[PDB]
Amino acid sequence: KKYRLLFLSTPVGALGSGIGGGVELTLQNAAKALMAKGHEVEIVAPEGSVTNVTKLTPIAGNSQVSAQTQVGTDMVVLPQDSVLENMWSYAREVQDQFDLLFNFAYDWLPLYLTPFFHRPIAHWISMSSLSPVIDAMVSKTVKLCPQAIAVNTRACADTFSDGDRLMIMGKGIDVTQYNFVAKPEKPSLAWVGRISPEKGLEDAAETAQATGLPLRVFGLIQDQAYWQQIQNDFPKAEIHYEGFLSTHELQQKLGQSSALLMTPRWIEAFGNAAIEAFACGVPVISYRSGGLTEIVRHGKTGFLVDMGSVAGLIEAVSKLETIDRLACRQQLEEEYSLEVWGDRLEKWFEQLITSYT
Amino acid sequence: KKYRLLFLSTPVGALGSGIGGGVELTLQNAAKALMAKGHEVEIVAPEGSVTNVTKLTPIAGNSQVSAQTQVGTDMVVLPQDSVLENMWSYAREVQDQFDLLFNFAYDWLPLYLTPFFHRPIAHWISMSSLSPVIDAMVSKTVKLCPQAIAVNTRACADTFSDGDRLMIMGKGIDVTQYNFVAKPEKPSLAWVGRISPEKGLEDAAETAQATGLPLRVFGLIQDQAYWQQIQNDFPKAEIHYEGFLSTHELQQKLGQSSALLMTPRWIEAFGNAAIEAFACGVPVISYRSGGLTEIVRHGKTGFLVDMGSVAGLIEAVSKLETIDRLACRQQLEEEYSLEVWGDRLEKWFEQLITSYTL
Repeated sequence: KKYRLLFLSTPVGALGSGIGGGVELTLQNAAKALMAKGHEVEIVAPEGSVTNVTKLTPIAGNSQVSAQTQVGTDMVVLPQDSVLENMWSYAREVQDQFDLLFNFAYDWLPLYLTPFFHRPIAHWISMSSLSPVIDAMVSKTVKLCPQAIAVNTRACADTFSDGDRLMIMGKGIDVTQYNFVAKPEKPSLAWVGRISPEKGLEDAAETAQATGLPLRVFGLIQDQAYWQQIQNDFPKAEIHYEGFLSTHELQQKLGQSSALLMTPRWIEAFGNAAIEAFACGVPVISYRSGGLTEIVRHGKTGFLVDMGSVAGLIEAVSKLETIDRLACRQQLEEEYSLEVWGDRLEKWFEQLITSYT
Repeated sequence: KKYRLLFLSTPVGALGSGIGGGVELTLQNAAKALMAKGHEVEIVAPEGSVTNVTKLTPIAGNSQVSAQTQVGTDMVVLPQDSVLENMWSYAREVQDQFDLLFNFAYDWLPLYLTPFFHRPIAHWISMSSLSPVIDAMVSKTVKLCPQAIAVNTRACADTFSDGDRLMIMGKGIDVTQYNFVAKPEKPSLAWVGRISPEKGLEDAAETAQATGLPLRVFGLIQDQAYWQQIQNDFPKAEIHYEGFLSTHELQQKLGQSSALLMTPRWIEAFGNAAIEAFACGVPVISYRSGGLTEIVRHGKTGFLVDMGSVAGLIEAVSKLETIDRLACRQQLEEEYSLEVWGDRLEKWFEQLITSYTL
C-alpha cells in the first residue's frame, strides 16, 4: 500500500517563516511520519517556502488573512490572485498523479472545492471552530464525504457542531529533536504561551513565589507594560524571560525545568507545551481545561488542578518528586510519536481511498 | 443538435425583484431565444425568483452584495451559505445532465470554478470592467478557456484588459413588446438618461430650444435644483418631465418622438436607449460615443454627431425627414431581436460544446 500524497499547506505565511504557526510543523511532521511508512509526499505552499522534508512546489499569489483574527465570522474573503486559489488551481492540474490530497488551510475554499475534485481530499483542522462558516462547511463536508475532517483533541470536536463526525487523530512530534533531561541541575518552574493579561500567567508567578522556585517564561511579550506588572505584583518570585524561541531553542531550555505550569483562565488551546515537555521529561502541572485533561495523567505524568486554584498549583509543585520523569517520556513514545501517528494517518487515508473508490 | 442548457442567474436578489437589474431581463430573453430554437433551458436562481419562461429551480442562501457597490475592490467576499456557492454546488450535482452551463453572475466564484466542471461553461459579462479582481479573472479565464466569455458591445470589451479575447454577442429584446409608431402625432425630441449635471441634458435643451421642438425627458429627478435651472437657462424650450418609467411604460411613450437625443459626455458602452428607440421606429441622433457609433447607422437609422457639437445636433434634427422610420425597426429586426440573438447564441454554444469534446 504505497500511496502518492499531495499536501496542501496554509496560505498565511511561508514554510520556515513561522507565520502559519503550528501547522507548519504539523504538516512536515505528517510528511515525515507518512514518508517513513513508505509513501511519497509533495508539499504545496506559498512562494518563499522552504522545507528539508520532501519536494516542495511553491505557488505565487497574495497571502490570505489568518483565520484567528475572524473569530465567529460568516464571511469568506479571498484576496485578488490569492495564494490559496492558485494552490488549489495547481492541485486540480496535478490531482491525477496522486491518490489523496491532504489540506491544512483553515479556510472556506478548500472545504468547498472538495466535491469538485475526482480524488479524495483530507482536511486537518488546526484550531477549534473559530468561525461558523468553517463549522457550516465542516458540517456540509462530512455529510457529503464521511470521515473527511480530522482534529487532534476531543475538546476541539466539542466546539464543532458535527464533532461526532469529526475524526480524532491526535498529533505526533519528532522525538529525536527533543533533549530528554533525566534530572535538571536546579529546580525551577516553566510557563509557555502568549504573554497577555487573560492567559493566567499571573497564577504561575504566585506558585513560583510560594514554592521558592524560579519561574522561566517562554513566549512573546506582546505587552511590555503587562510584563512589567507581573514582576511587580509577585515581587519575591524570581521570574526570568527566556524569549520567543523556536522548537529547537525551546526544548534546549525546557528540559531544565522541574515542571511545566499551564495555568489557563479560559479554555486554552496553546498546548503542545505539554506534549513537548513530556519529550523533555518535564511533568506537566495544569488546570483542568480543554485537551490537557486527556494528556496529563494525574499522578503519573503530572497533575491536574481545579481551574483557578492557585493553592492547587502550589500543592502539586510540592509533590513533583512523586512524578517519574521517565514516565512522561514514555507516554510520548507510546502516544504523540511519529511512528504511532504515522500509523493512524496511514490507516485513516487507506479507509478514505478505498471508500472513495 | 438540440441542446439542454442550465442557466445560472445573478445572486443579487431574485428574478422579478428587479434587484439584479437588466441581467434579469437578459437572462430570461436568452432563455426565450434559445427555447424558440429548439433547446431546453433550466434556470437556477435564488429564493423568491419567478419566471414564466421555463423550468426554474430556486436555491436558498445569503444574497450577495451587488458588484456595482464594490467598485475597484481587490477582495472576494462571499456571505456564509452564499446563494452563489450553493447555486454552483447544484450545478456540479447536475452538470452531467446538460451540454452547457451559462453563467450570468458578475463574480469571482463562477469564473474560478470554470475549469473544475467537466462540462463547458459560458459566461455573459453584463457590465464593463468594475474591479481589478474581476478584470484579472476574465483574463485568466479566457486564456484558460478561449471564447468562453461574451459581452454585448466592443465598447464594453475595450474596458477589459483582454477585451480582444472576449466574444461579442450583442443583445436581443422581444420585438413583440414594442409598439412601432410609423408617424408621431406632433414633432418632438426625446431624451433618456440620468438627470444630473454633466449628463449632457444641457445639450439636449439647446437643440430643443433652437429647433422649436418640445423635449421629453425620461429619467429620475433626484435634485430638483438641477431641474429648474434647465428651465431657467433655456426658457424658450418647452421641456417636459415624463418620470422614471419602466421598460414597457417607456416604450409606450417613446414612439411618439421624432428622434431620440443621446448626448453622452463620456465613452458610452452599451447605448441601450437607442435600441429601445429603434424598436419604436424612433431615429437616434447621438454623439459619436462608444457603442452608439456601432448602433446608429449615419444617414440610415439616425445621425452621429461630433462629440459635444450642439450645432451638429441641431443640424441633424433638421434632416430627420430623410430617415425612414421603417429603417430603424428593420435594423432591430435584423439585429437586436430574439430571433437574431438566439441565432448568435446557438452558434456560439455549438462552438464551445464541439470544442470541449475535442
